[PDB]
Amino acid sequence: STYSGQHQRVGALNELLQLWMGCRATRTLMDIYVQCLSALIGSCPDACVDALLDTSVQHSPHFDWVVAHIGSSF
Amino acid sequence: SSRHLAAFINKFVQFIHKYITYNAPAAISFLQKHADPLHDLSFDNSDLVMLKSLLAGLLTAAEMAPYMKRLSRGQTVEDLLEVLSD
Repeated sequence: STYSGQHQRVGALNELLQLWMGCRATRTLMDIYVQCLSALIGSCPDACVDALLDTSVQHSPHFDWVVAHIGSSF
Repeated sequence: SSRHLAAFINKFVQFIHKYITYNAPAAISFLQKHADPLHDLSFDNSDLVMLKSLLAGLLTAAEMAPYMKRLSRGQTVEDLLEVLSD
């Protein structure tokens, strides 16, 4: 949310995915989150989905590319 | 010397794209069987941006409008030769 407006680095969402996954620390953090969810999908899928969609409706134009990646995987 | 293989890299990555598209399970089963060569090549040849895009996953017609118009409407040999050379 902070960086979408305070940087020059930010079809369109594909390019956003490329530039975001391109980095190293953010990519590793996303890997950690994906591992956490893969641990959590079997246990509590509905609760994780509910939390994700609540955060989305609260913060839609900010982290949707991570949601797009998660959807592409699953 | 990966730079001289740019066309080969593009062709191979397109073939990998088609492989994951048409038959995702077999392509994934191959990738896991050879994960570490891909990881090492990506770390060394980081300039392969398409390879890093694959790891992340783990126009043309418009340009040729004036050329086609000039070729169609050209009469003199100079214009035809110019557009053909371009």
